[PDB]
Amino acid sequence: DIQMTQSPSSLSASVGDRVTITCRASQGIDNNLSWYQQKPGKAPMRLMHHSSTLETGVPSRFSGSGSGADYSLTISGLQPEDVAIYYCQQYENFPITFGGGTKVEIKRTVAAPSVFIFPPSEDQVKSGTVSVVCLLNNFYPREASVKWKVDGVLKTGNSQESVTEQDSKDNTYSLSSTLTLSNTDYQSHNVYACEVTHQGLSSPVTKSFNRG
Amino acid sequence: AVGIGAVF
Repeated sequence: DIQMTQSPSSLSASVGDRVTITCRASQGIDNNLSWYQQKPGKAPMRLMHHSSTLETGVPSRFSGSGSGADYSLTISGLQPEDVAIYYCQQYENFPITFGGGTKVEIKRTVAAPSVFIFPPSEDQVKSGTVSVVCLLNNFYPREASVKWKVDGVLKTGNSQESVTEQDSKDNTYSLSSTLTLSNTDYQSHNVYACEVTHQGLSSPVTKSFNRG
Repeated sequence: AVGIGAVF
């Protein structure tokens, strides 16, 4: 069938920038092309068809161009709510095929994370396994460093991190680091801390708690 | 064309 190749696979740009995404088909598709936008957590919604014909209610900052096998989607003035994956689609032939997608992220000013630490409840303690949670809330850029400290020694073997998708209003991220231990190991130690370094922080921030 | 581009 017709192969659709999108470029770039990812991009980041500031609000108000002009960004361009390209789609190359393995053969000519005679302008039978659509562009779709998929916001985080949502179904895709079509921006335009016939490569350049905008759908009702689609903001004018979106435009399409191209011919033959080569097409482009331009966002003239990226907005904070434009965080999304964008897909091209050909409907020249069956089967319908889509491009691989282009993830669009927003560049914005540095924002320091708000750091919180959550000691396990004692239901957790009764369970056999304990999870200590460190939350980095509403920060930019995505890159951050989280160190776990157990009575002052570093414990990084049994932690795992998860990061939200970029927020569609303030363009920040949030991150969880979860340290998983046995109950006997957890109750054999005394103070637990998470230490966060980020571009927005003048000095590393450490949040701590005393077991018991 | 096919799909949304089909013609009858």
